[PDB]
Amino acid sequence: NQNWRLLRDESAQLRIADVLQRKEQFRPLAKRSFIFPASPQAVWLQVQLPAQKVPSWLWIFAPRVQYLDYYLVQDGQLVRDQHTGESPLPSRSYLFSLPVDGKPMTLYVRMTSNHPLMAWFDQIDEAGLVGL
Amino acid sequence: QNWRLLRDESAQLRIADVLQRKEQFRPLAKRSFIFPASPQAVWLQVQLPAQKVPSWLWIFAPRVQYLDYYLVQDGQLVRDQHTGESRPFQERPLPSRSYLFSLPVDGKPMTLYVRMTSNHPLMAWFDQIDEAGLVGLE
Amino acid sequence: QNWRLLRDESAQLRIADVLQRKEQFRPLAKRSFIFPASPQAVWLQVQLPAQKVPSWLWIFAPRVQYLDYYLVQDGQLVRDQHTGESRPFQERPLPSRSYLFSLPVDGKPMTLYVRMTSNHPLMAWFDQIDEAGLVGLE
Amino acid sequence: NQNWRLLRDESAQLRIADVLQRKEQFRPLAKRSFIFPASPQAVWLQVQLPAQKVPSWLWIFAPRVQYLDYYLVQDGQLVRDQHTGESPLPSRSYLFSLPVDGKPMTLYVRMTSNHPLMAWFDQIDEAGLVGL
Repeated sequence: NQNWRLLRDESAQLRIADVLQRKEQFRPLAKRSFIFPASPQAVWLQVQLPAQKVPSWLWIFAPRVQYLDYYLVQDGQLVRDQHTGESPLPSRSYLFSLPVDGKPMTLYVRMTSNHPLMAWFDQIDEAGLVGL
Repeated sequence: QNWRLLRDESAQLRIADVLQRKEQFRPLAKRSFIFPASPQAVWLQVQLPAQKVPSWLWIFAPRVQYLDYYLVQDGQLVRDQHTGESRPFQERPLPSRSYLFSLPVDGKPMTLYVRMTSNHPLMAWFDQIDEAGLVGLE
Repeated sequence: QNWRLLRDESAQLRIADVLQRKEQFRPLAKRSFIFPASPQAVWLQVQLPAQKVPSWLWIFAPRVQYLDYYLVQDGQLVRDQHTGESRPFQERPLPSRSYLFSLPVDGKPMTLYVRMTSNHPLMAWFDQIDEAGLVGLE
Repeated sequence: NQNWRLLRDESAQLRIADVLQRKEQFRPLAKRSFIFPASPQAVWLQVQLPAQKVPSWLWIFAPRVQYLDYYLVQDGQLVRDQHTGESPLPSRSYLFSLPVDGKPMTLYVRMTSNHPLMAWFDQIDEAGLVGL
């Protein structure tokens, strides 16, 4: 029972455009984290969310991720894109604020790394974990 | 000027109107105002030259129910936000009630301690961040 | 490590104690935690090297009633704050619910508009500020 | 009926130590602003406040002030001191956060300028003007 699905792209060639054509390949998550042996795969997280009532963030904790790409889709078009990751930066968290605009949204996160790829992620709002 | 003000007692003017009334705005003596409870709408107009460095318009508007912001360039609406106390607060790169603690630049190591307690479930997210992560990226 | 944790189920340990129990703290896998509602006290311990640039410990602790922070150096208490939701929020250089609007650095002039409305008395303070005024000075 | 008093030091030689010995020379304010012809006087504002219950700031708006000196006294000793003023800075406001520590405090502000010295000042908290 979760809005959190995952796609492993062992080839690392999928771009956001490609991944939008591939939604039935995202598989469900039993839990909001993952861990994989160090490799050149791209891992894609897809988060399907309803329209938001209150300020929220996507929180991801992903140590040693070298490239983290974040995309926000509505509705079938790309509204925000940010490109970050460890690439003199002492943080390993990422927050992305989520718009309150009466619309559903999809988030996509691409992660790549030369180390074991792991991450934990949650939706949080000002009272904490969305869902209480 | 160049921080200016216009009172709309009708509460019914919109951005389109207020760009055709550019000159009805009266210069402020100081960068604040207070008016007794009324259904009026107050409009603020700020004219700025080109900018060399990051900067923000900061507005502290306690009890303002509807706040609407618009950035204009060449007579064009470039950005707009809508917030106020009767609406969701603006997006922020971090939750506005997060706690922040300045770490000293002083050539010495440091250890930090934080005790937390609650009668609701105990939950915290935390990290060390720099200027950029505090501000967001533009 | 080096972001570490210790659970005090008694809720009764104090800073003096927790410096004599340095090694009971267990390394975190990730920089957050959640525990079901209990009267325990959770202590966080963060070991940092000397610092070259401004930086902050950021803690987002929604529903935490009592939060206590201490900065230690050479085994000495250098700073301490006490806040949490059941206490006054920490001092901030600006009110934490102020609204901030990024002004673009783009070689062009700009005008800004803000509509405000309330059913309580109408009051706003505002200005254009830079990185330093946003952060305070150390 | 106000906690806001003023001292003109036409000589500009008073230091914070001197001004603490001179409290009966601060005269009351009819309103929370002032304006003087451009001159080399120092103007000192003294704000007497009770222990605070909630987060508050001292707000001062003082365009073209060249030196603004802020001091917070408790109880007879100087706890905070900041030295600012227009001296590439596009603001003309100053906020100073006020500690909530169950103690009264006195604020002192010294202002100097080569232009007409004016200022408006208020105590504000998260609901607005302290006093509503």
